[PDB]
Amino acid sequence: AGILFEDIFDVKDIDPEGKKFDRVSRLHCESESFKMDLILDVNIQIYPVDLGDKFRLVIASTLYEDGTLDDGEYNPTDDRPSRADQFEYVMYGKVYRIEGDETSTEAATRLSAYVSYGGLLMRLQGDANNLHGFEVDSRVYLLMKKLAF
Amino acid sequence: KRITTPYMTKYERARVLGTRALQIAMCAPVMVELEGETDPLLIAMKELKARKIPIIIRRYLPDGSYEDWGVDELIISD
Amino acid sequence: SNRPVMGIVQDTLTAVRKFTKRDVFLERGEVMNLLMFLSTWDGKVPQPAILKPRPLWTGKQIFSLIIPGHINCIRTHSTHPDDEDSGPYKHISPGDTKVVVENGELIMGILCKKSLGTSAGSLVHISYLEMGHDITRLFYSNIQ
Amino acid sequence: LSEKDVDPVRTTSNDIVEIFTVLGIEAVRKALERELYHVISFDGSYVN
Amino acid sequence: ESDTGLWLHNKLGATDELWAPPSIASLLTAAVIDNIRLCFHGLSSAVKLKLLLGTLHLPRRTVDEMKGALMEIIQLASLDSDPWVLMVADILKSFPDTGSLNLELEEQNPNVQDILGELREKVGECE
Amino acid sequence: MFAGLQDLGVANGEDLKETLTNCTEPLKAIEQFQTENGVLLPSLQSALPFLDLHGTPRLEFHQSVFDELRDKLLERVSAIASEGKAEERYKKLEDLLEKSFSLVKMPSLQPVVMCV
Amino acid sequence: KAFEKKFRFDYTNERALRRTLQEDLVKDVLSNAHIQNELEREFERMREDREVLRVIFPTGDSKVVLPCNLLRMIWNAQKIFHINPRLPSDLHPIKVVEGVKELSKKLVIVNGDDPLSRQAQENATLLFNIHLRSTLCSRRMAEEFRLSGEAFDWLLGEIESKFNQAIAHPGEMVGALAAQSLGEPATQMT
Amino acid sequence: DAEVQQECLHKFSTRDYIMEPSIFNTLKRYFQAGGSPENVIQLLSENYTAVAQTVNLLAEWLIQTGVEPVQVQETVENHLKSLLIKHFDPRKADSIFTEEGETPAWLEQMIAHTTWRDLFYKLAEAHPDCLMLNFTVKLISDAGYQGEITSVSTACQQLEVFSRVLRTSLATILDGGEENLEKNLPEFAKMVCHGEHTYLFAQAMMSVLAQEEQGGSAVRRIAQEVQRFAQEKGHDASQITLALGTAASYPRACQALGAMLSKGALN
Repeated sequence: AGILFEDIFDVKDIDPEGKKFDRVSRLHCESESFKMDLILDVNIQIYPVDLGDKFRLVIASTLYEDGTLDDGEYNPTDDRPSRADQFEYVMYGKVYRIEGDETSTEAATRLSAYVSYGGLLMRLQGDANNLHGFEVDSRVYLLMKKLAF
Repeated sequence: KRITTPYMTKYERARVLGTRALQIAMCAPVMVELEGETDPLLIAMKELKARKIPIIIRRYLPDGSYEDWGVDELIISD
Repeated sequence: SNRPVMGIVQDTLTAVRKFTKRDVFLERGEVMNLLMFLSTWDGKVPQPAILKPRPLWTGKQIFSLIIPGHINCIRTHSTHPDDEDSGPYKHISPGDTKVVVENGELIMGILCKKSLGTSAGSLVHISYLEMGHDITRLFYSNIQ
Repeated sequence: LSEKDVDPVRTTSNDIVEIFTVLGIEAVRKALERELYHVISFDGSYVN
Repeated sequence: ESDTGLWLHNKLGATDELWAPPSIASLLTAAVIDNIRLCFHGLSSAVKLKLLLGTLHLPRRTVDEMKGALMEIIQLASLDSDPWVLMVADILKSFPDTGSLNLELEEQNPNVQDILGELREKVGECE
Repeated sequence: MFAGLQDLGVANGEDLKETLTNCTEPLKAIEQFQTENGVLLPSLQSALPFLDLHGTPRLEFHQSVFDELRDKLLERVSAIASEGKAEERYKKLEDLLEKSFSLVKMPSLQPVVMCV
Repeated sequence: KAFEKKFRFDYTNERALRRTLQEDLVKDVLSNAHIQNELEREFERMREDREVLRVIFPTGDSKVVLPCNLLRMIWNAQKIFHINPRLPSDLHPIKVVEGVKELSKKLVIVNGDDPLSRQAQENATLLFNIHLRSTLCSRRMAEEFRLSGEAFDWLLGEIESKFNQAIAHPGEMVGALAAQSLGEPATQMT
Repeated sequence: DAEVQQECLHKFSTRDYIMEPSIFNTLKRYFQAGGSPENVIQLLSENYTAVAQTVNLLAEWLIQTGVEPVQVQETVENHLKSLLIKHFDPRKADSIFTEEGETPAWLEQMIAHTTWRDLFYKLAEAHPDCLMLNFTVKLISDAGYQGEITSVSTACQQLEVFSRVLRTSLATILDGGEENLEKNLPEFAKMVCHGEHTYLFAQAMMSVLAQEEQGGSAVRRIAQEVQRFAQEKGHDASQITLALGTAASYPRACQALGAMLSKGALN
């Protein structure tokens, strides 16, 4: 499958420090089941979002259901089944930092995975139990889909 | 019992390449198998890479003593 | 003064600062047009930063192809706030400062003369120290 | 330097000839180096 | 809702903080407490305490509109084994009626009586 | 091997042998004899079980106390060599040698006499 | 206190060691007394170098100029071998100690075995050796960089290669360089 | 009975085995073997190294130097506490308490000491399931030294403990005065505002006393300072304060005051 993390979020806030850039918006979104915070940058111009919106967020290691682990070069002419068929907003980036509440002796209970989609940043901050598919310097898909509920 | 640096100074490399190129330009035999290059600078550079230049550098110490180093003996930077 | 003497100047510098901003997006046609100008390009089109609803690349994503080898460098942008490094968001900059280059790929930050100019430990200086001089010459030409 | 309550260790004089006559040739060398560094790095530049 | 007990425990079960978690009022409404009332005997002491303390921060109109379920939750909190939940329910039972705190802490709380007495003695001693 | 403890009035191995020879029930003799001979620390009586619950012998306990106190005595005799007025410290050293030379041969308390 | 707690590398706590090193190595660094003697000697040398720096550098200005950018090369080593600074590594600290010691012998500025020559060589690379020891510490390699054995060997080779290219080339006209480099900024000051 | 003799000689052959309180039984078993005690006598005369005599000598020697015996006593007690914390086995301790049939005196001996009390507290922390450790904690509580069990800010989540510590800190503040305003008030505020339950109890009790003016202005001042410290920390304590006062009797005005004080602005 290649599903690293999946949950439902609802956007608690938009860019609080002011609109730094015209076409990109900061989203402070918060979870429902696993109770982990999310900081995301989205292209507001082509995928508009508003306050209170809920969406399904599915971080995946690959777009292909069989997990063939594509090389990572743009080949639009591909007829294979993909996850992006049932999602609206899809970005591809790589994870570049994992923090934690590690001590010198005990292990970590809270992690915070940082991923960059070519500039657009996302921090997923939650309990360490759900963040184990994230290894630094690995490619990751976003696969975000707004919910009508 | 040589005491100077085992590396090749940039100035040694420059003068060695120039001299070998001039020699090759005057019908001197080539010490490396040519693959089809005709510019004497390139041939001299290829020889230096192969360490087949038939030149020894005489380094002069301040005290008046000198010591001789074969090009292949001393380390090439490039 | 063990620093570079050649850098990126004038409108090339202005446009590289306007080109690596967070909200710069390119469609496939303009990406192909730009990739036509890389001498060191390997011929592989990078996966777009956005795949749906439209394939869009980003300025940083295109710039990372210019950056030679696997170069690691960290700088700060000219207008980087001082108080940002204290509070939260230290590694996720609200203002897109804190230039970070990892494995020769631009992860975050806006490039200005503090990173592409003639300063100690700038990006071109790191390129000259790590790679040779030929590769840095190619770096200059490709950026321009 | 001989005045009381005056540090005879840190007190300098910005003048190279006077320092040469009072303290010596190594002191004048160090003071000259410091003076050149001050006059060159004053603009904020750097010379190795 | 769909297993609202886990939802309450995970939204509000920040046991590290004994404080009121943010937006406690927004997490509660008529229906939320209406579902809490029949599942008040399964959740932990920390989640219960956070719910009880946040019931104070609810706006007065919201408290008055759905005050019966608040009375039910407070009563079920008074029957709790944890003495803190007993004390908090005793304090809270006076909110739906008037709004000020229940000043009648004297019943079934001898520690409150001891602290009140010795504080009163020290206050009279240092007037 | 108790050459010198006879001067302090300390019951020795020969006394242990004669008590074991003139013993009626072993518990009485052994317990009383070595408990009066044991370290008379009021709180020590509670520490004894916990040491041997894992099976670790209390000999390790006593040897650890011995080694720590040996470090302490070396440090204190060095301090005596360093601190104190000449006359008082010399008189203290003389008296302490006079009352500690009974165990000079023993390698256990040898550093005491040797440093003094 | 901060210098001690950041460079000592205690070998007494066992939870931290298994957090940072593989189990095959924690017993080695816990049992052998020779290893602990080596580590204590390394730390004492580090403290002596600290005092030497403090008498060379009053006013506490730590901005120095040195040949090899050690931290950047450590970052390069981390990224080349995919170190993953989250799992315990396989790097025996005595390997770090011996590697630093044997690297220090190869970076020769003054060539010779004469006592005068040895003293000159030691004084020439004193500052860089101090920096190298303060960076490639066993503890810093064990908790901050997490480099593996292969990465460390590559790093030693890299430092040796980079230093030898910084040596002044004989025949260089340093006088003309100094004169030009002092005159040129003179034209651009008010 | 030859193997019993061999076991006895093996146990005794270790040096310093004479100080073992267990030896009784072992040596008693040797008396059960019927063999010649010559081996036991010779081994025991070879194992003792005068450990108790060493301790007495060390005591007299340290007293002679001039250094007070308090330092060496606390050093010895810390070493003993390290040994007891490291080598504590709950199972055999429980077995001994069950087999003895009566509460030991030696437990009472280490009840009446502070260092041993902290030893027992840290053992119970490390060995919560040790039933004799719980019995020891019960006996410590019985002896009347309940103050040393975790209190102040560490264990203020318990009802009697929190109420007692809050009452003592309030008495300390009131014995403080104007000079003690800057020092003790943050100390009290950080332990009353550690939670909304403790803060709720504190503020309710302040409001109950505030109905009395016979010096209750001091309690009102303490409550106001606690309120402002809580706001400094990040509390939304204005709603709590409105719950304290009669202002909640006017729901419109109380809600408006809550609005302005959560916003913090004059609307």
